[PDB]
Amino acid sequence: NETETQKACFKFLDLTSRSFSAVIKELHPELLLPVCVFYLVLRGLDTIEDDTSIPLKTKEPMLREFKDYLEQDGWTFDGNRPEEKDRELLVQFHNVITEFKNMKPAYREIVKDITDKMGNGMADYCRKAEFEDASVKTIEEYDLYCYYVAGLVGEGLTRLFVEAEFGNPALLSRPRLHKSMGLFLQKTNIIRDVREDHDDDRHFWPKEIWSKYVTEFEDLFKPENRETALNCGSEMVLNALEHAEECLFYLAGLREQSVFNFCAIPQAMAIATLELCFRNPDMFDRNIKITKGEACQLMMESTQNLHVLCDTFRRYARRIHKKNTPKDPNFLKISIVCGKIEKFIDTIFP
Repeated sequence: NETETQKACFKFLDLTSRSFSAVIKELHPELLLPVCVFYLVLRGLDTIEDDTSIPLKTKEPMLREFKDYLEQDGWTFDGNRPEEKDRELLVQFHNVITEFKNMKPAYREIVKDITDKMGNGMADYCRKAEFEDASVKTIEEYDLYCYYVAGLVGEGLTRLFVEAEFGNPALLSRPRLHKSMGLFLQKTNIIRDVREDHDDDRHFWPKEIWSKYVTEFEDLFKPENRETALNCGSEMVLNALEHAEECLFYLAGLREQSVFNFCAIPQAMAIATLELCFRNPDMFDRNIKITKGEACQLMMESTQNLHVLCDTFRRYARRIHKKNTPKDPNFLKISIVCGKIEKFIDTIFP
């Protein structure tokens, strides 16, 4: 029998996550509510962090202390600007508190730890931004931002999977795997969203990459520089593709079907989106997405076994490989990373 607290949590998942609501709801019942809680806690954290109407003096303690708020029955927060999209999740956060405290203790420790590590990373960032530039300047900084977001989400999910025995324990002693899983998704989003992020004064592309192609970041969007813009996105795609093999190692450690589906679907969507963005000038003019018929095929190819998913990965590695052109200054490196992926899949599954 579903409680009203449970119904509220599932409702807010649907209102706050177009994509993940569907996969999360298919999860095995051992992790359905825990991952749902995990999602809403991080979503609540993000609703606070994104709201520029909350002054730093109020916001920074909320982010650092949020892990402790999960223990406070009936916790609520009405300080978001009235137009913040997800504000009502925090207004009604007491449903999340209830379901958090209903979780097995092992799950509560995982969620609270990640809330703690992420809240504090977010706080350190919001602080820097208020006083310094906080512009991503190096590839190292790029990877760190992604770790404090997607990497910690992957850490938490992995710890939940292993605790419930839905994933091989070795997934915890090789943390680059869940990091690559997370960074593959976030970097693909960062690549594809570059224009709309730029039109909201958000910039995540590291200068160590784009300054080799343009003088100022905004130059990427002028039609005069479309060719050098494509070369820039090409190196960004190259950088994301370097995670792809490790994403496959990770998927090979998953031992329960609904967990496999939950992890495989976004990864397949990511490589397909990277192949669409590669050498595609539209990426700089608008927000592009793979076609409906492609997305449908991918859902079927991601909800079976590792062999089928790897074949899908090999298919998109080959397409990128074929688009790759010698005029691109990243030509050799793109084809080498695609070859590594294809040859690795051929070795696992001739």
